[PDB]
Amino acid sequence: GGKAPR
Amino acid sequence: LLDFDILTNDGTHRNMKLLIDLKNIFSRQLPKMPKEYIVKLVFDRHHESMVILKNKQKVIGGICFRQYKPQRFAEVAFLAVTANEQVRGYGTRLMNKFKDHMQKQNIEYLLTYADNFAIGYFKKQGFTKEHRMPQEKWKGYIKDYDGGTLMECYIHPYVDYGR
Repeated sequence: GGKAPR
Repeated sequence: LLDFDILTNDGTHRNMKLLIDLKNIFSRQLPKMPKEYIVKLVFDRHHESMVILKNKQKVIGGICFRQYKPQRFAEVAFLAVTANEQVRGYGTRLMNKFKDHMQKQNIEYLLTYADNFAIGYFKKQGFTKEHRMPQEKWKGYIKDYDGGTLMECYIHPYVDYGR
């Protein structure tokens, strides 16, 4: 996972 | 019209359709999170999803989580509201609805690797970067998200989070 976002 | 529902991978077209639409929102609102990875968790037998619905079928947001009953805590795998519906208080309403349910499920804590870009949202929901629940409870159980920061929230036992 790469919790990056939006 | 805004409703809520708790979905489970029970093999029915009804839940499946809602789950698929929720999964699509997660990958859109989380570009770096591989859709294959999102699918792996959302459709896993141990994960449940609470969604915000408009006209009782249009998914505009949701929260995917895994309840660890013996330890009394819930891992929040994914959380998102569709872009066009963000910043309207839906995320806050979803979390309060989620807290209400956790409270009724006897869950005392919420853990999550909050997105570095959304830590501000979690802080506003009562999450903290400080570990307070015994760590052996979650260590080795929760998934670690690369670009996320471990945050936790204590569920107040008898307060009314919604209804």
